[PDB]
Amino acid sequence: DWASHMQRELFGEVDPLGGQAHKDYYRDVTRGYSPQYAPRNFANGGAVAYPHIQSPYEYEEAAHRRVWLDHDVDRMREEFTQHRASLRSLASAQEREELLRSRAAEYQVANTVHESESVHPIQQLYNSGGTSRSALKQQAVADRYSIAEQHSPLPLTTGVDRDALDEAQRTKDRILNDSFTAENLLITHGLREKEKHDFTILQRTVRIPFQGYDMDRFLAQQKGTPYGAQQLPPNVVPSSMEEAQRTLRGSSATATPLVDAVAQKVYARNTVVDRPAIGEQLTEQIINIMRASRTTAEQQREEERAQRFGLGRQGALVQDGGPDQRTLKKHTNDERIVDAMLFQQNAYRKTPTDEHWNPYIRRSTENGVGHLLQNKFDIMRREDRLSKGEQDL
Amino acid sequence: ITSRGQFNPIHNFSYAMERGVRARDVKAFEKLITNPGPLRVAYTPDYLDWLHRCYKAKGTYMDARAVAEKKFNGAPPPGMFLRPAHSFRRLAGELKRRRAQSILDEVARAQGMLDLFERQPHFPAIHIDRCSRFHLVELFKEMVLERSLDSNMIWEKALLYRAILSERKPSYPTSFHYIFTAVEDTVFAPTIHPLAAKCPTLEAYYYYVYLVKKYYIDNAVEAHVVLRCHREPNAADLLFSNPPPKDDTEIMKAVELLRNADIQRGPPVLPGAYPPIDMLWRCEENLPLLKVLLFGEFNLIVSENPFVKFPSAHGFLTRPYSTDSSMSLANVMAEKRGHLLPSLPRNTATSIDARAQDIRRLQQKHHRDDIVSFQKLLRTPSAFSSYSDWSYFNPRAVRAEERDRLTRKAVEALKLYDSATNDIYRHSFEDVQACHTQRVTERDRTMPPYLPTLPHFVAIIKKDPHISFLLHIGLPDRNSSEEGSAKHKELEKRIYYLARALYHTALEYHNETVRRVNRQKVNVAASLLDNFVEQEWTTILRDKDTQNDKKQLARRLGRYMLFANRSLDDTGFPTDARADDYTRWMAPPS
Amino acid sequence: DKAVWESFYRKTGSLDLDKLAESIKTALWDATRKIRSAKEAALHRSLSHNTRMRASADLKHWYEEDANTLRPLAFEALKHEAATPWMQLVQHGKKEEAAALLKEFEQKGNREQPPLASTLKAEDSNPATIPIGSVHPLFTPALVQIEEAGGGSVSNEAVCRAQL
Amino acid sequence: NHVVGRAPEPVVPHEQPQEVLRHFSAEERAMYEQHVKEQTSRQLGEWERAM
Amino acid sequence: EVVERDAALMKKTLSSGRRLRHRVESSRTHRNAGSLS
Amino acid sequence: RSAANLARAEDLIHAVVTAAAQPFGERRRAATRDLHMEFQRLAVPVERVIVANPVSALLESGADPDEKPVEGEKVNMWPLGAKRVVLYKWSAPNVEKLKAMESDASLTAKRLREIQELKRRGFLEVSLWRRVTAQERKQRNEIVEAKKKQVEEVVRTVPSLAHLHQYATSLYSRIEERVAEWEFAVLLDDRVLLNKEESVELYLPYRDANGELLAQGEYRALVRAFDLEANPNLHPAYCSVGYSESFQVFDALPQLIAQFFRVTHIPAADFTPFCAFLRDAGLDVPLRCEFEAGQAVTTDGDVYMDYFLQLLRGEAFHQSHAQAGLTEAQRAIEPLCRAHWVVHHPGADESEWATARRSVLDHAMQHEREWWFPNEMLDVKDVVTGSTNGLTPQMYPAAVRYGVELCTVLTAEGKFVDERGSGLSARCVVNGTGAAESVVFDTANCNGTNTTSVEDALRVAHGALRSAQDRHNTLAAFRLGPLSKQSQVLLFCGVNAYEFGGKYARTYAYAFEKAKKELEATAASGFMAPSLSHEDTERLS
Amino acid sequence: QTAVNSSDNPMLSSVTTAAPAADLSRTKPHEGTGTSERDPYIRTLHNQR
Amino acid sequence: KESLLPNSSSPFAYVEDYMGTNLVFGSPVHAKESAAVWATYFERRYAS
Repeated sequence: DWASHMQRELFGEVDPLGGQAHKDYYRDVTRGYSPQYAPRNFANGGAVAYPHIQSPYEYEEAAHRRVWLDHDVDRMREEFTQHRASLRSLASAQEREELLRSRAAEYQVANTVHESESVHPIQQLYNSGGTSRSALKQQAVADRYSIAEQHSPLPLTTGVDRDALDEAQRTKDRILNDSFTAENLLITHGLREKEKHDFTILQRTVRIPFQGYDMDRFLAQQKGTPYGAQQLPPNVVPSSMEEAQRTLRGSSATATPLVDAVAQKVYARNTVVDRPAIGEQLTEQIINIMRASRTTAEQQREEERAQRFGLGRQGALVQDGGPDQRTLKKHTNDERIVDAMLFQQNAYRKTPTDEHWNPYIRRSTENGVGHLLQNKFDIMRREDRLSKGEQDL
Repeated sequence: ITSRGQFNPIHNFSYAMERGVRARDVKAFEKLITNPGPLRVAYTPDYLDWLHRCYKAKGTYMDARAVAEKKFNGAPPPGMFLRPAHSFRRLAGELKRRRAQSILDEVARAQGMLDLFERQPHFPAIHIDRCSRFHLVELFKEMVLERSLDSNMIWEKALLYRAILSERKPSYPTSFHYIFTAVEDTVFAPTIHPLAAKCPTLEAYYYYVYLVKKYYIDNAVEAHVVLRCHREPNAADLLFSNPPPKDDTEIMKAVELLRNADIQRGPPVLPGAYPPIDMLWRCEENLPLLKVLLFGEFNLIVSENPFVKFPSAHGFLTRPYSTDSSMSLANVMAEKRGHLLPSLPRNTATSIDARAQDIRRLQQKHHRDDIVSFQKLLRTPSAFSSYSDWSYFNPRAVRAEERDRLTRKAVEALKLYDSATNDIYRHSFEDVQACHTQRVTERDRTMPPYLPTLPHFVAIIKKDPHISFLLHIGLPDRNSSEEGSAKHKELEKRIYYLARALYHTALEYHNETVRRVNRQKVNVAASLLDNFVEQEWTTILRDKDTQNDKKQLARRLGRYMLFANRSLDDTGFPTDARADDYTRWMAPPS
Repeated sequence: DKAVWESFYRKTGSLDLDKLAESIKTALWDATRKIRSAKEAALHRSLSHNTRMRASADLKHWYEEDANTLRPLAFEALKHEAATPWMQLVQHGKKEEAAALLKEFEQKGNREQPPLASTLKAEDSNPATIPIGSVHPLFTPALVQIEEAGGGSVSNEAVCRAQL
Repeated sequence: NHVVGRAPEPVVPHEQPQEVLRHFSAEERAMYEQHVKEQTSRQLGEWERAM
Repeated sequence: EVVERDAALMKKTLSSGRRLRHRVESSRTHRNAGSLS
Repeated sequence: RSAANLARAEDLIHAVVTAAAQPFGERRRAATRDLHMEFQRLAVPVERVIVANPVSALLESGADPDEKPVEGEKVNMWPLGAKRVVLYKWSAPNVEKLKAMESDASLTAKRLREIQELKRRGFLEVSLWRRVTAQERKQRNEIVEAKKKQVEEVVRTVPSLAHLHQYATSLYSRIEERVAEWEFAVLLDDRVLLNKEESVELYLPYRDANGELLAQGEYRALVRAFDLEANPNLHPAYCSVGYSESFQVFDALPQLIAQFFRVTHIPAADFTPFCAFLRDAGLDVPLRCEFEAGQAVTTDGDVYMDYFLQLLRGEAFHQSHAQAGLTEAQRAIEPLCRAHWVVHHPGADESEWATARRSVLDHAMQHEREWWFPNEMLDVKDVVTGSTNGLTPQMYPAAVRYGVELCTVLTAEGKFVDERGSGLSARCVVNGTGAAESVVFDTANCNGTNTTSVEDALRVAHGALRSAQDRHNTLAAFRLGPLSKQSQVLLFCGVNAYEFGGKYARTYAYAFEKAKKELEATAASGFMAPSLSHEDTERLS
Repeated sequence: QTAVNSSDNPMLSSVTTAAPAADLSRTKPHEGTGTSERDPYIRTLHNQR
Repeated sequence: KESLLPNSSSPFAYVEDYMGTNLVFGSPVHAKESAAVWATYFERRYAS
């Protein structure tokens, strides 16, 4: 019954909420600024129930899937014209409802509502307090793109461009290289060792845990499995709507690619700005900002890096006692220490296996197992036994 | 590219200014804005201010660019130099810039047109004084006709508009006066007949007058609400208004006075059927009425939220609030659990009902404040934006999809324009001389031949012998039978999901928080696919010897290695590292 | 062996055409599988017997080329198979026998065998023979300049010039 | 007394908290549901058949 | 120098002032259109 | 100098190959004319083909709605931007069924749906064919012969091209789909659904699209008729055909411009009565065109005549119904599909492409979508700077690998039918590995007797396989083509970026030879490589 | 399950709050990053049969 | 359409220097412009 109402709205070329702000419907970028249902769930509490995008690549991908499904949304539109003219031709309400019924059947509009299936009482509580079947079928709003998604091929191509992919590889390489540097430094100042020893110190106080007289039963009860042993989640005080919405929309806002971010900001600012411009000078403006943006942020990163590892030099270049003069502070990162450390690892080292003339350094599994795999056969074997949950030989 | 509360150009200024035409005075500009062809677009003072300033600035730009190109007979980025003209690369870059800028302009303008016919507040009045039957019929069949699901609804819209007009006459601006020519010109059907099939009855119109008077209808908007809610069983209920509606006595009285004082010039039941819709547009006799209808849509639209006047209808017109409730939880849960599981122990049943009441309280308590703070947060691009988010209700509001397709085309044009920058301008020579000091070395300085890419993984997960077999031979053929197509679809769907998961893990691999969550998407995907593979494998082997056939050729492939337990790193290849370390890297979030 | 297998598919019966399509499709799968297997086996021998690659310790070496990546590529078959003996000859980088065949071309102006078994004989299996241009396909345009004009062997002159 | 003829409660491999699930896309969440539903259905059906 | 120039350019994005907007009169039945006079 | 030589090479090769292609086109068109002549003898004719003037929907104040009396007598001449109504008579059984089912038709959803399906069953294709003077034909023959002479001289000068000719011919005789005065102008409608009324409004555009302006002179409309029951898969030679009598075409704009103004500008009073004047002569001016023309204005408020004319002469506000049935996407990928389909139909006229355009692009957008769609990793935005701007020497091997894998995964289909007279046919779907995803025999075509040995069916499946793998090779060629060529430029002229270019080239070669030598040692050493520390060698030297 | 965080006890005055564990890291077979029980600061369980 | 850029399929026809110069197989305009750009360059070089 509700499905025919939804289809009824997908047929009209007008927005079903009429562009009006509804606290319960997030108009999502990822979805193409479309009115998705996003209620606040108080069973969880304080939380808007809806996907939070954690990476830019998800954004790019969703946009790309829209561009991909363009063709289908279009065939759908020329189909919809036919449909609503065929609706104009119908003089009665019951026959119209029959048409919407059979057609909402056909476009699988009903399949767009995703209901939680969990037979577990607690999961049932989470979903069904705020968000239920009776509720979800009632509040559901279908955009054309979610309908087209069901009948269509699956794109094997993410919207990530050649150059965006270059940017990816370099971002990853940079970050990882910096984290390994950081860790090797934590090992050099010996804070790792101090951490271990301090753990040893803390052990002095603790008791041995009470594991129960019947240990199966105890373990199980602790996990909440047995009958009547189920505990409800601690009740969470709901957080202000402004905070929840800042969480949700702050998520998507962080993920927005450069081009779109700059562009949106530029037009929406161009309405209220002092000396507006249309045509090319607008475009130009954008580009320069974009072209500055990169350089700006890029520059910044380096400075930050030099603060983290203490890169650069301490005094003026020409000091009386030489350029080399430097001071090391107890547990502080300094360029001298980074390059010294790196030197220590590999000095004249030609290859990673240089020392593997020594059988005892050879089979050390510390760095990984990769150098002790020689023939295909052993690698298949290793694969096999890792899949069977056994130990690797 | 468009946002809430943004102006777009609907005028083409560039075509005239390239020919050498320009303006100086305000009056010249006002002479520039006005449309000869029939239609008349009114404006706000604000939009005119902005458009004039933009115009002036375009003057300064085309001027300083034409002057710049006359002196050399745009300005390079800070570290770049201009390639010579008549160089292949420069001509390429300039062609790209030309095309892209063209497309950008076409998009800004088309989005402006969308704004215009969406009846956004900075385009207050679209006047029709100059049109003839061709223009009125085209306008109707593009704007009104094509959008409407209900044909009968159109006549109602027209009549309600006519009653609103005829009743609200004093408060209208002078610019509207012409339309009354049509109002009194309206042709009506003889009271029960050649016009029986052509025109509606007067009685219906007076019913609509009754609606206007009892409900105080000031708008196309409130007219939309009222026209959607009036034919339904809950009518007095739905349309009940914040100022309470008048009693039918006085209303039917002023309707008798109006009707009768209108006879001398020459609880009412909802009216009967109307003539088939086509009549309205294709008959001369109804041309005035038609006119009214158009003047009905493109004007008479004002901001105000109709649900301040009709708070009871907010649930019917647009979705109701989720926080507003229109048995006990334990019983719903017992029903979804079925009879195959033990009934809930009643400790837990009690506690769950307790939670249901507590959450009920939280909902009732936060209902109003959430609304308030949400609008207050929307008043404040920024995290909160849209094509249409506005506080006010617009019945003509445009589909998100039409705007988004424009925006997408626009960003395409934008990357295209930014692409040309490195064709037109070039780095310093000796800088690329020093750039060729360090060669690109196959092994190190080059990026590895395996990047994260979707088809990379889709080829990895299809490379498995069991999956390859299941794909090609194992499943019943995809074209032959229905089970074939079903199976095939699902297997490719699951392979796809798993691939996507692997991919999204591979991009974000460097940061912990994200990788754990992605890795859980993986675990789910793999579990799905593995269950499918195992199931269909069992099907193959059980189904009902002869050399090299299906079942033998299956058994030759050995034991199936699950993708669940598979340890796959950043690059989609089995890991170098020891099992414990990998286990630790991919360990779930907390 | 029609003698045996004919009556399996019936025929007087009417043809199965389900069974037939299945066994065809399956058989082809067996063949393809054999091919990919062969390519990978080649790679495996290569990696197992190479010390300098064993020097850098990488599991990745084993997975960075597989039946997908290695050559021959199936979707490239056409341009290699449909070629004229001349064409094939120059594709694989033997300029000598190509030039010869073209002078002999101007002056005078179900089969079982792979079309490429004509051009490629057991003597072009020897890695000693293979021309520098052809060796690393990815870079073939750029490595073709180091080569001699008419020879397959590296021209010292061109290289000494470039360096000079 | 209560529990005698009943099924064991379904254990879904890789069941997620709401804290992880908040980062799942609409499509991915649809998939997650697919998984859960199929696991639970399978297990309860297995109980029926066995009993 | 190049980085200095781009920084000086991203100082020009924040330097934006607002042109005074012009509010019109709100009526129940329509939208009032004033023009440049 | 080498670069220029390379470019010159490609141009020449393009010429020679095309030259080799045309005769296949000739034999194909001949065979099609033949088979069409066979089918059209026995089948249902389209007897009346009549062009007439459109009839106003608007009624006068006294008239009644029901009649629809006037179809118009006939039309001697058709303006360029004007709509005409074409009337046909097709007595085909489904059309009868439709007239009866509709004239019986107060309404149910059911019969509405039935009527929609019955409409979807048959459809008509309407095109515009132009006659030709002797002069034009002689000038065309002259140009064709000039091209042939150029090709013959370049073929004679550089021998390897004379070889490539034979290569081309033998390739086409493999790839090609085997088949067993007036000249086409514009395609007015790809798909016309069935009516009871047997009439369609068609708008003739100003531009037939290769992008060209349209000629004047004698045209007659050609109507093709396809019922999907007798002809599934839409074979071009099976269809019913009829011709309208000659009428003439020209562009009516300058005559009416000259008539109204007795022309750079228009004053703004006259604009709306001018457009009215145009619609009165039969021309089609939409409301949007009027408006936006009007929105570009002189200081006097004047509409530029060339701007309005430009808007009237272009695809924005109105299109031929053939081009209104295709998506932005289809129109955006159409040149590629053209090129490909042209390879598999070697030397086809724009006539054929007009007929098969719809089916080709639709099948493409459904089943092939991955191949044809713009791929940000694989694609080339710009041919000139492609090697420079979009493709980095760093991202090159990753790019190539990407191409490989994407073609490895994707799928191609191919079809085959028995030439030996039994209607046995096969369809095959194939991977990037040359592997078979699906094989299916279709017994619907053939006679009920079905006497066929397993041998014949094996040959059938063979041919089907062959075609399929081929379709995949061509598809692959097009998907991986552009980036491969710009790769070639990058690597060839950019050598001085890489390690094997310039001063280090000599190193590379050195290494290379060492490797060969080294390999031989490993062949002699039993495939246990000698010491990396070289402790094995006998001499210090 | 113990936090290495700084404690206010007199005898625990030597304890310094630890940095979080190194994320993608390859340990020595006798150790761990000390995150969990599954991954101790000192590995007691032998890896042999 | 009408632009100044050679008509060819092969990308190899559009090949030039990084400074945007062609001293071979360039049009007369391209030729002069290029030779003059280069002249400018070496002028400033040997001057300094």
